[PDB]
Parts: sequence; C-alpha cells; structure tokens
Amino acid sequence: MQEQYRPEEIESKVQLHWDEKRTFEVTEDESKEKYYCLSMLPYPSGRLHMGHVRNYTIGDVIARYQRMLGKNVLQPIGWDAFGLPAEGAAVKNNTAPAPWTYDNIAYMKNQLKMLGFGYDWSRELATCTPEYYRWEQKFFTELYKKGLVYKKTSAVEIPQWFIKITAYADELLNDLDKLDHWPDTVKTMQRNWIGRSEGVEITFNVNDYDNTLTVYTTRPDTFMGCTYLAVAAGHPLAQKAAENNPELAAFIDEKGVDTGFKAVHPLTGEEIPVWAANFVLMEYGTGAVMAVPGHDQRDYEFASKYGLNIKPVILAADGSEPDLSQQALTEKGVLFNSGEFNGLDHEAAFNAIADKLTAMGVGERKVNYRLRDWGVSRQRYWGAPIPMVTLEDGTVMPTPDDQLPVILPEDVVMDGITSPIKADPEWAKTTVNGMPALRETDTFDTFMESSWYYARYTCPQYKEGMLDSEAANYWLPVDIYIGGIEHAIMHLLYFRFFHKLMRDAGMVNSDEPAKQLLCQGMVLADAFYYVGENGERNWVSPVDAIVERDEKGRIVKAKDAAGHELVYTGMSKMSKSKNNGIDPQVMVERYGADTVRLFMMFASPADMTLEWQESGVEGANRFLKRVWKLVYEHTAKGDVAALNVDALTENQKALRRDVHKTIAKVTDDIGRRQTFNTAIAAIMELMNKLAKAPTDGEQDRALMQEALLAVVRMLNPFTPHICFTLWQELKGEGDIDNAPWPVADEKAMVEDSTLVVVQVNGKVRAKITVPVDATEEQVRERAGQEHLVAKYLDGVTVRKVIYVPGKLLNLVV
RNA sequence: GGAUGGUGGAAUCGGUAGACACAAGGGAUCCCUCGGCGUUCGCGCUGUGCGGGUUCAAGUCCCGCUCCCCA
Ligand SMILES: CC(C)C[C@H](N)C(=O)O
Ligand SMILES: [Mg+2]
Repeated sequence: MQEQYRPEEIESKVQLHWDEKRTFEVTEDESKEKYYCLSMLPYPSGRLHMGHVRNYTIGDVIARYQRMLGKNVLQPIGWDAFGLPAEGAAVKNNTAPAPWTYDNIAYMKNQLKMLGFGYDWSRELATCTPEYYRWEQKFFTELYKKGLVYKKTSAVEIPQWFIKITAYADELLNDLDKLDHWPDTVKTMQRNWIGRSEGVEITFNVNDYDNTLTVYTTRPDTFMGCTYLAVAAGHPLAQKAAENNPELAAFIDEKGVDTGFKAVHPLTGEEIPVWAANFVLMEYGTGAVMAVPGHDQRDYEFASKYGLNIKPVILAADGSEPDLSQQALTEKGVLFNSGEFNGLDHEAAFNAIADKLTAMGVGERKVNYRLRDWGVSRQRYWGAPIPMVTLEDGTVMPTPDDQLPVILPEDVVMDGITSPIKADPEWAKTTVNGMPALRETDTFDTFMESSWYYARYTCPQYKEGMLDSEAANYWLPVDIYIGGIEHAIMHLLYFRFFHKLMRDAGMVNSDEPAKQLLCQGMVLADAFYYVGENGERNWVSPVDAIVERDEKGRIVKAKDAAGHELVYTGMSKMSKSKNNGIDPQVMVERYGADTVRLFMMFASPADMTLEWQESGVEGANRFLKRVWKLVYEHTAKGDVAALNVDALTENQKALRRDVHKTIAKVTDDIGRRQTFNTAIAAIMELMNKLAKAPTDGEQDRALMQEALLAVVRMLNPFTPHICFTLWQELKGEGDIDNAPWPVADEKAMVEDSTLVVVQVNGKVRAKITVPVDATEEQVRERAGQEHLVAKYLDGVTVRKVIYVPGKLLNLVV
C-alpha cells in the first residue's frame, strides 16, 4: 500500500474498472428488488456547474447505498440536447447546432466520469438524436388521433399546436394528495398554477346594446358592492363602442377608458358604468369582471384613479364597518349594506346570491381553471420537427407512419434570422398518398423531450415503440427524483401529465411517475465588489479577493490584486454577474473527486442551501488523508487473528459499541432521514476515536480490522474511489461496490453501565456512571455521595424526585 | 419557510445545548484548548431573536411580539 493518498493515481483507474466491468449496468431482474434513482438530466451547455455536481452527487450517494443494501439499482444519465442555446453558439462560432452539441456532450460526459458517478452508461440517451425523438413524433400523432391535440392562433400571435393538458387538470390536482413524499412547496405551487376556482358567472343587460355582458367572480357575496363593470381591451362591447370613440379605439391598441355604456345592476336596479381596463384578461373567464373596489385590491386602485364609487359591503373581522380610507378589505366576513342579504356570512352569502341570480336567470355557478393548454410549437430550427402535413386540398393530418421519424437535417448553415428548414422552401415539400403535400416546419417545445426521458431509460434501444411496457413497469415509478424546485410548474407538471398520457395509451400501469421528489438546495458563494471612480460596481471573484479578518475571524476589510477596496455582500447564488462562480473541474483537479463529493455532502443537508468554502474542501481532503493513514498503519502490520468478542476489555467493548452504534446511526441517517451531513459527522467522530485506539495486541488489531472494514463501506457511497482502494488493502471480499452494507450487531451495542444526569431542582449538578441495571434507590444513594450534589442537599428537604430510568434523576428540594 | 457560538451546522416521542467541521490562536503532520463572565481547574453564574405561559425540567409545546393583475 502507498503511504501517500494520491487521487490522481487512483481515481481514473477505478473509473476505468467500472467501465471495463460494466459495474453499474443493470437488467430487469425479477429476482431482485428494484430501485430507480433519477437525477434531472443536464442541458449539454459546455461544462458542469456546481449545482450539477451537488445534484448528481446526491443521486450517486443514494444509488450506491441502495446497491449495498442489495437492491437492483438503475441510475441513468443523458442529455436534454435541443433548445435555443446551441443556435446562439452555432451562430457565434463557425458552426452548426449539432456538432456544437455533440462536442459539449463528450466534454461533459468525461467530467461526469471523472466525478465517478455510477451510471448505467449502456442506457445513456441524447434527446436530439432521431432514435430518441422519433418516439415523441409517433406519440404526438397518437395524441392527435385521440382528440388531445389541436391548432389555434394565440399569442405568447401566430398559429400553434396545443396539447390538451386541461383534460387532465382535475387528475393532476387530485393526485397531489397521493404525493406524500413530494415537498409541500412544490405541491402548493402546482395547485396554485392549475388554479381551479369555484365562482359565478353573472349577466347584465346593457343600455343601448344588442347583447348582454357576462362576468365571472369568485366573490359573488360582495355583488351588492359592485359599482362598475370592467371588460378586457379586446372585448366585443369594448370594440363596438370604440367605433364612435377615438379615446377607446386609441386605448385598445395600448389604466382604462369609459365605454360610455351603462349596465343595469340586476339586484339593485342601479345603472353602472362599463369601462375597458388593462388588468382584465380577455383569455380567463368571460374576459369581464364585476368591479367591487371596497373588497378587491385591483378594483380598489382602478376606482380611486378614476373617482368611481367605493361601496363597503363586508364587515371587519371584529364586527365593525371597515376603514377603506387606505385599501380594500379582502377578508371574507359578514355582509352589510346589501339588502335582503345583510347579516349573512361568506358561505351563506355566496350561495344565497348565486341561488337568486340563477332563479332570475342572470347567473350560474361556474368552475374555471387558470391552467391553459400546452403550446408545443416553436419557430426554431434546433428541435424535433412536428409530424404534421398539409395536403394541397387544405386538409391537415399527421405524417404517415412510413415517413416517421421526420428527420431534422444536421448539416445546415445558420443565418441567425430564419430556420434553415424554413429558409429552404424545398424542405417542406413532400408526397402523401401520391397527392403532393407540405410538411410542418415548426419544431417541438423542448419540454417535450424532458417529459418522457425518465421512461425511455428503462428501454432505450427498444425499436418497436416508445416504451417496452414490461421493462417500464419493472422500473417505474421512479423511487427518488432529484432536481431543483425551480422546475415545479413547468417540467414537474409536464412529466406528471405525460406519465398519465402514457398510462392511458396502455404503455405504463401506474398513475404517477415518481414517488419521492427531493429538491436540492442552491450552492452559494461569497460575493465582493468595488466602486470604480466612474461610480460603477465591479464584482470581484472571492477566488481573487484578499480578505483580512479581525480577532474572532470576521471579515472587516478586503482588496483585489489591483489594490481596489472591496465591500463584502455575504453568501449569494453563484452567477456571472457577481463573478463568484466556482468551476467544479478546477476543484476536482485540485483535490480529487472524492474530496469534492465529500465536502458537498457534508456541508449542509441536501435540501438546504450549501455555502461553498474552500477551507471546508481542504478540511474534507485532510479527513481523507487521515483515513488513508489509519488504514496504511494498520495494514502495515499484516493479517489479523479472529476477533474474540467475549474476552474484550471494558475499553474494547466501548469502542466496539461505538463502531456499531455508528453503523446504526449512519444507516438511519442515509436511508430513513436523508441527513447525509450528520451521517458523515458520525463517521468522522468514530474515526477520531479509532485514531486514538491501541493497535499492538492481536485483539486490538482484530477490532480495528472490523471497524475499518465498516468505515470504508460507510464512506463508500460518498467517496467511492478511495474506498474501492482501501477495501482491497484491507482484504475485503470482492469489489466494494457489491459488498454488503454493514449491519449493526445488537450484542456489540449492549451497555454494561449507563450515565445518569443528576439535577437538583432542574439544574445539572453531576453526571454519574452506574451499573446499567442499577435501581432507583442505588442511583439515589450514588447521587448523594457526590459532593457536587450533596452540597446542594445540605440542610434542605427533598420534596419529591423525578427519575427517568438509566437517564436522569432530578431532586426537587 | 426561517432566527442556536466568530462561521457552516447538531440536538430524532420536552430530559447533559452547541455534535461534526471551518475560522482561530497558540504549543510541539500529531496532540490538546475553544459560547460568554469568574475560577481555588472541582466548578459557579449566565445563555438558543425578544416577552410571557405550561412543566420537577423548554432550542423543542402555547400565546404575543421584533427582524430576513386568473377577478
Ligand atoms: C428535466 C429537464 C427539464 C432538466 C434540464 N435539462 C436542466 O438541466 O435543468
Ligand atoms: Mg446570531
């Protein structure tokens, strides 16, 4: 064994062994319990950033741990390879999107291998390849035949293809209650985004107008407080009046403008004015609202700006008429100033007033949803072509199966204005049923590829369909999905929906794609800036800052190499703007992958923010050098005898108890609690003890052998290169990757003594060690033999005692 | 959601606050030491943002407070 730990001499050799032996390649083995650990696949942007390293380190810890528990673990990797960034870069360089993408994949693939993530590389997918995207083209035609896809002109104004996600709204909503192992914050975000609401549609007659006008409200209980109506800019009434009204005609093309039209409030008989307003969405509900400025903030502002009546109809929480001098009272409450409805509380008032309007035939209950259909068309080159075609006679139909995939041409030259498949008017020309035809030139929203990759991983070379259901149903649902909270209302909603569409096409037999979602925290770093003589802030990398600390270590002044004085702004999100990014490649090359992985798992709980500190990375590196050292010194003395567990000293028994208690804690921390920082802390604390243990007698050496074999396994999911090597040095059986996770020996953990905390009136006065089965009377006796306790008992009376067996004695005195 | 030492963080049915690490400072990569005040080196007093309550006992439970356009 080498005396020096040299990650450069170890990491690449171990990594080649994983490739040569295909260690992490797995099949659908029905004799093993499966575990599917998935991390969100990266965009091939150029290089890994620290958030990738944290995300993928967390998955790999879990994947390697679950393998050591004896599960059959799938951990796949791939590339979300279409999208805008490659078009930018093709343009800026001499190039095309494809070759730039493929070069970035190679480079980042190598980075991921250098970090030693145990991926099933045989299942690696790049989404920009036709062997991948053909299936989303085929599935899209299937969706179209099922009635779930349509074309419409909208604005986000050009024609677009839409998938009917609103047909699954109620299921996407209901199923949130099955996702106990998703964070509440993500579930709340999706609930709010889907935005189901229960309201009322209300119709008014309008003076001098051939039609009625209808609004949607979730607050019909405030209807007697309605002093005006507001319509969206592009509303047919708003448009009708704008014909004989310059001001309004002027406004539609851009706050509000009086239509001049008067609506008849149907409960009070009063005429109220109809405005056109910019806060009223033509797309949601009817594109018109009944304005209640006393009780909706937005209506409150509009009324104020135009001097419209503000009428109070809801009492304050304490029963008092509200102060609307400042703002709306939005709190639901008891009605007043509302005729027959006065005194009714919210729920009663909602239903009373809905019932009346329904009976009068001017309103009705209505469920609306904020969720819109999913616009999947993009006027961009670097994406999967939409498999639709237009015949000469005008009929739009799917691309015929015998012309799928519709291949995006990769050898193109970009001009930066127009898509090459759009600029070359020959590309669109095709033949269907003899009759000539035009194929769609738009490409899919890139969220298309990421919405099903997690399923394709289960059968990545299957040629007979998007999925081989037997394989998909073996692996799915994903057991844990790791990726950031920022995907909550886009990818994390789309992948739920696409799972359900695949279920309903018969391809999978489960309702939800992932059991647990773990959202890892952001990685932060110190940020500094100086003010140039031009008054501009120039941000200086903490890498490049020279701080100087006070007597206790607080930063109290700082400069760059150029002598500029720096203001310290604390820890912040890594970015280009603040100049505080840390390149993970530099740190892997400086310290080795194992150091980097360990620091990132150690520094903070996975779901909390992580503060990068090079001094912590250095600390992680030193710890690994201490582990290396202990194993070097122990293995230098050769083979060990069998441990004799019955003849151990009390000191030996305590160290062994510490080894096994550590096994139990680290097990519970990694597997149940998912607190990896405290797992590592427990291993460090044990390692400190082990470094102080004798190692000359045969028994001391057998005990050390057992401890080190346990420690190297426990560290392995974090630092697998060093551990792979240390295990061989210890003469552990086979490769560490398939060694069993240590299980704590209950006999080793039995205590023969226990520590009792002796309090006198609630305040600690001693801590005594007694035989483990000492009785309450014996503990008491012992407690009063302690001068430190007795001096608080001197000439005073014990009123009672509290005893928690083997733990605590409190003398109340 | 949060608030615990100079910092990151620990404390898992209320029961030894500050594990582990960093910074630090000192001594010879190994040993210590380390919340604050005092110390006869045994400990004592005090302490989890502030105020109150419950309890033999509160970081943990209760109440109040201060602070980081979808109709
Ligand atoms: C799952 C995808 C939307 C993830 C994306 N490729 C990213 O790195 O965030
Ligand atoms: Mg503080």
